[PDB]
Amino acid sequence: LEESVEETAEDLIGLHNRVRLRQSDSLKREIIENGKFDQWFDELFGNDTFHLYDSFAEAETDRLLAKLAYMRSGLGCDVIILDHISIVVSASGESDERKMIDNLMTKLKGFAKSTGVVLVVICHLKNPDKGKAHEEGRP
Amino acid sequence: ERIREHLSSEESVGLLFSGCTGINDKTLGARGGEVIMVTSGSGMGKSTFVRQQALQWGTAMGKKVGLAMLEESVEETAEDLIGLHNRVRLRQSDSLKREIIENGKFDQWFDELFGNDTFHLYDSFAEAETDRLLAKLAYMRSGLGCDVIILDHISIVVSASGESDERKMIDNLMTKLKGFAKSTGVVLVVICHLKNPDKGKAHEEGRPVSITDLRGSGALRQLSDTIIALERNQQGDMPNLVLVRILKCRFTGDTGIAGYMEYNKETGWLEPSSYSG
Amino acid sequence: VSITDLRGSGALRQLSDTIIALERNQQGDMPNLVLVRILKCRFTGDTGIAGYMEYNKETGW
Amino acid sequence: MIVSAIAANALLESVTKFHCGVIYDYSTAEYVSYRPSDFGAYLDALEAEVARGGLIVFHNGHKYDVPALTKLAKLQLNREFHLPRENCIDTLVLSRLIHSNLKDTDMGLLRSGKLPGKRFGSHALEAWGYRLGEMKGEYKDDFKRMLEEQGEEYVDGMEWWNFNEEMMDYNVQDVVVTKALLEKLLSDKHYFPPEIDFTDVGYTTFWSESLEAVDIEHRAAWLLAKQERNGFPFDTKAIEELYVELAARRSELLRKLTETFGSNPSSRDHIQKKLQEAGWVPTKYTDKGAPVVDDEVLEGVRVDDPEKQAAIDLIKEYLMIQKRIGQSAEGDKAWLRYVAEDGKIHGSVNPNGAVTGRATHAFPNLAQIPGVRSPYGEQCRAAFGAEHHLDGITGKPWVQAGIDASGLELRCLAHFMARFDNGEYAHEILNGDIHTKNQIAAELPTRDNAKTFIYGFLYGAGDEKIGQIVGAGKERGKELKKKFLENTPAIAALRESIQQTLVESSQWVAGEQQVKWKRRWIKGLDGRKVHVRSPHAALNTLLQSAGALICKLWIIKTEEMLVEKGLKHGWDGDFAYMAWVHDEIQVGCRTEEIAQVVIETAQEAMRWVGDHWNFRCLLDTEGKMGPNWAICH
Repeated sequence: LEESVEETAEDLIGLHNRVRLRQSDSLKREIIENGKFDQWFDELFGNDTFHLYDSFAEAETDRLLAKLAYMRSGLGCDVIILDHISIVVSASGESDERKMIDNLMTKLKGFAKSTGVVLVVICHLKNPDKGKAHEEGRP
Repeated sequence: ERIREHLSSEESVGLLFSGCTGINDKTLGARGGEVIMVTSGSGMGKSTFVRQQALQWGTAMGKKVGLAMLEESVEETAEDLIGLHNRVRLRQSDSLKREIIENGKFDQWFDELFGNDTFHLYDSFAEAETDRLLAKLAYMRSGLGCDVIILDHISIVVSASGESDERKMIDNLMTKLKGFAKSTGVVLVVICHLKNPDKGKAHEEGRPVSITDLRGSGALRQLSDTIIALERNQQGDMPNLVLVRILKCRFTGDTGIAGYMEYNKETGWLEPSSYSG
Repeated sequence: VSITDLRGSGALRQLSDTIIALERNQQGDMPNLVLVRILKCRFTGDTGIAGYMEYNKETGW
Repeated sequence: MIVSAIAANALLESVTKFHCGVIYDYSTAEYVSYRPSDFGAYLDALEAEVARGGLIVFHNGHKYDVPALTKLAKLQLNREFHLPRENCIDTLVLSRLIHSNLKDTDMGLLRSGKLPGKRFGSHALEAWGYRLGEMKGEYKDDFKRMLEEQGEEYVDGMEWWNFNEEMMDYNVQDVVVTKALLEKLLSDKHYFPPEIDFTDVGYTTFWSESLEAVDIEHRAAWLLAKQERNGFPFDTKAIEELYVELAARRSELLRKLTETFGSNPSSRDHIQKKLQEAGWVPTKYTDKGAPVVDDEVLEGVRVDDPEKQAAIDLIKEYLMIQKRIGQSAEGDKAWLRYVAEDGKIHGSVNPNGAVTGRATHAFPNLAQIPGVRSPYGEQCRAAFGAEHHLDGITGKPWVQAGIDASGLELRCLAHFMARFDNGEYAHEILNGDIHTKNQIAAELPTRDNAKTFIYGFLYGAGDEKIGQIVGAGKERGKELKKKFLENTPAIAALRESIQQTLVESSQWVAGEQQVKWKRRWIKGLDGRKVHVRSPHAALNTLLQSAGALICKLWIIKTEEMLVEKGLKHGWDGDFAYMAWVHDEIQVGCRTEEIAQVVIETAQEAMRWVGDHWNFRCLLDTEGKMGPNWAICH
């Protein structure tokens, strides 16, 4: 929910070939002027194993759970990856999103188990402002 | 299908941050889809810095820049841009305004700048409701075909008034603003403002601005990919000296201090300086 | 005080181009110290802290 | 981190015995002296600093101290002593990096009388001692005069023959100057931040928390020292096989050039006295009165006397014959005098004595060998190749791989002007025929005229010289340059940002441009201070700095990847660096298969550098395989 599917694949493409395709404008330029995309691409995504979400334009809760279910069921995916779960965008008017995440977490947990998919989700951390914080150590 | 299409034609809208190298060294600029967050102490060069890039991008490398100045009329922004292009403080001179008009030098500079038909702006001021800007902000990108959209000052929300704390309005707006950027592929540079700390010397006299001191639980620290911050002690020996600090870069991940710059009181530009504290 | 804390029902915070604000800790050890804060300037839009100053209590200003 | 300097019997070429050495440790804050019977413990003390993860400070260490202690430990103690590059610092290298200029600053030190005129601008240890005020005397002079007050005479280079307590005392003296110079270099808050004692830290923190230029220069100096020790194989017979074909031609021409002119075709005070009698009126003179007699005017000298006119080309050949002889067979250079007993020439190289970039080569200058397009250069270039030694053991013909940077100069311009045209000009390089675009942009008749224009215009040629390209004067020059700026706006705006980066305002006052300098140094690609320059031109400084710093990192990454691929560096291995020239390198390779790997690796290495500094233009290389240098370029 925070990068274009071409960029996420770009990372996957570079990561697969043990390279930093993103940080390098030269390597991007390299593989283009010879059609080397097709070489690495068919090598990687050619197994039709990778499926992603494209929109950016506000993913509502049951306009995300619906789509996450579409993979699991329609595409037959075994693992679902949800990056950044502080992007709620739903039922704005209920003060404090501390409740929104709870409502969301239960439904996300529900879908995952009732279908048997593997659900890996990334959340962030409260900034402690109580000592040396995260970026400088701190367990 | 989209990746081949994207990667072959991709950024291609990766632009070029001018005024000071080092920002480019740590961020490589902005992408078609990213959202640049520019901030500093109140009235320390937030408006001035972004205004140079919009000018720079829309002149030398013929890009179509869209402007949304909600705190100043479209006439004032043009006045600055015209003066900035010709390296002059066109505002800061009642003589210079009188000068270029009577000798017919205004039309000269005007055609030189806006002639390429690149710079486009929004007129409203009337609070500008959230979906009364985003709709039109999309109209530029789409109808007029702009590559970069500039939104100055993002505390003028004013939308669906009746809900406690505008802490959600800034978040709700940021999400819709961030979304719009990638689904169209436009570089979106936005300016925000900081809370007043009152826990020591505040911003305008020094004080490094971290990621927590802005809004703490900010959504703008999450949606926005790259965050540019300016710091300057206008009460020190070097008020014109401004420090550029990268607070975030989803693209590279290389954060820290980029470089320094100097406010030329003659040209109103941010010329690169020589400094190492 | 915040820009919202300004008086009235809300015309002076809107109908005012330039808004100059002075701050002075007239109790404690600072008092005579006066801080100048620009709260608004539609003519320029450049706000913030200008500088400091005060003409000693001997002769006014 | 420990600081040291050593004393041997002679140079690295024929060093035999280790005399003394002093190690100052900052953690103990006390010096330690070592004697001939303590060489073993000296090597252990250095290894101990390596075991802890620290650093060892030498002056001229990358070039002398470190490789000599490897050689001395092999013949005296018969032990494998090898200092890793990462745990080594060379104050000499940092001095040339931080104090690349000195020209200015040394003037006042000269006016002060605190610096010997023989030690002006020298980066030698003793030369810096007078700069910092730590020169109580020199071992060479306290020896010469003390040999007088004893008896025996002096031999040019005998003070290092035998160990004496005065050398041990002046060995400490060289360390405290090394220490003070080291601290003088660490006190420059543009290469080293204002953090803490950069001696207290380990090598891992040292290289990365320091400015990047510090790391490159020590990797470059370490790499180039290996190339000198590798040397460039030399075919003595072949160059000797050139001298008669030149000397006989010299002698035969001299005879003919004395029948045409009775009672030396080599001096300017000669032909001026002679040629101004055959009816030649000098057009262009010099700033001392004497007329110009270079290759240019001689081609156009017209005299009515048919014999005199035809004799001009005989003088032209004579001077050129003298030039080849004067480069290949003269005194105190000539290559033939520098041939070591291993059949190789070990040409020295100064990492970067040229503020901007590109090292300097001498004894002999391996970078001025006549090209294959110049007369007799085909034979000269053929005399330099890895084929002169067919493997140090297996008898296998060593093949040479020559890789150059494809149009690096113009690509450096595209990157710095990519700040104003959004990769436009950079794409014109990739699209090809950039000289065709510049020709269309500047409106030139031929493509060759565009090639000599783009370099001349970029490098500060006057409007006459630009006009003289198509056969004109300053008239066509101004309009040729003004047209090019209008059709290529990015270049003109580029020369604006530069002119407004080092100037505030300029003004002429009775002969001197009084620039109100904003900065007397342009930042390079690694962050170093790059000279000061002075007038309006500067773009040339920027471009040559970029390319050479590109090549410096390029040749380092190439060797690093070749080592990382398993290829051992050396004549007993798979490859050996022989010469680094501007943007091209000549690498010896044991087999054709290895030579192909070198070419591919050099191309692959060019990408890390291009990626590291985020170059907006594509950097590429081209390799050529063959026996010698006349083939690889």
